[PDB]
Amino acid sequence: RSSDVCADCNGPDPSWASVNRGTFICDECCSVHRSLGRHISQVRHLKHTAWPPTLLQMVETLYNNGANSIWEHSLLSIMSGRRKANPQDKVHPNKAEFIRAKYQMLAFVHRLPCREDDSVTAKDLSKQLHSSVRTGNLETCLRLLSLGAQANFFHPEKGSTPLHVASKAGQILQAELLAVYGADPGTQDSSGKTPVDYARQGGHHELAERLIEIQYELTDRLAFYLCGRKPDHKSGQHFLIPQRADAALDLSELAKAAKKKLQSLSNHLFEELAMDVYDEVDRRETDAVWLATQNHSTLVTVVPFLPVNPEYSSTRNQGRQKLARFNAHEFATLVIDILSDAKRRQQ
Amino acid sequence: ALEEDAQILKVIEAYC
Ligand SMILES: [Zn+2]
Repeated sequence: RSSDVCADCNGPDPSWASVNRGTFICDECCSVHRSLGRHISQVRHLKHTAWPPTLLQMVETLYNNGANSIWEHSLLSIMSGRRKANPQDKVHPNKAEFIRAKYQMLAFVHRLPCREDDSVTAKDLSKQLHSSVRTGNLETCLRLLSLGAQANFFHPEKGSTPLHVASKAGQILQAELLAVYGADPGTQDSSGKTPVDYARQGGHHELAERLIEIQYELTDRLAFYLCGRKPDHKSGQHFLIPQRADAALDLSELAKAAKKKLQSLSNHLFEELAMDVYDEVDRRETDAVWLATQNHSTLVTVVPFLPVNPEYSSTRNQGRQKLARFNAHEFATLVIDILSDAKRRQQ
Repeated sequence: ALEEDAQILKVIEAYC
């Protein structure tokens, strides 16, 4: 029912999804989404590539069961200065101002997400999630999370994360939603076991296979960006180091120096760098899907580098945007060295 | 954060 229309303008027949928001949107509204940055909206075209079946099932289930009502709660007190956009509204400023108010400013939500320093409310909301996830209500879970529930939260008394619970219950859409808000399939409970483990123990094998795909999402995406293939996780090899183009020539001295510098980063900083490279990959990839889906009109009429994430420093953001300066060969070199060392660091 | 971010930024500059 809800799938027929854009969540942001009511425009018919939408082509993109905002995965973290569980909404389908049209092209125009997407073009504004892409400018907000992944920390606000994570965009993916619905028909251009195959999705993991259960990731798309999750987004479409969420949107058909009141996801948009969390984000538009205030509207549902109706005033003349706060009006939802209509399909024929100009992208600038009509649709844009609305979308930024919907998702960036969180203008229409029932209650804003608690401040990060709010330990007691964060804990309460998080214990609700860690219970709620056992059942199959995705709307409650998105609601809790929007309020500031933490998906990788560790229950001090029960000894487990929401992802453990969903996994032992076979709640795969829940697992999927939680992983979007960065739940970790590799986190051990107090008894030393991963959500992957609870899945297999429960006889939920596709979910187990899916959790492992989620574990390796970052490196899988980097490998695909250069090969058009991903590791075969059922085979047991979990990485895929693409070959460099200059493979017939000896490695140059600055290339060796660059990689030395990269290996020098602590695991924590390295994983931060890889998220950055992940984001740029996702940008360069979406750029091409954009040009492949858009009509000649819309294009010949966003941003040429990663959007600013306000929760990052000006330095972090500068490095992230510096990634757009990389030419194909430079970028491929960074991606290959990040892949071969993600592997090094895990053995 | 800044001491962490500055390490990342210098790795990135090494690849460009
Ligand atoms: Zn729209």
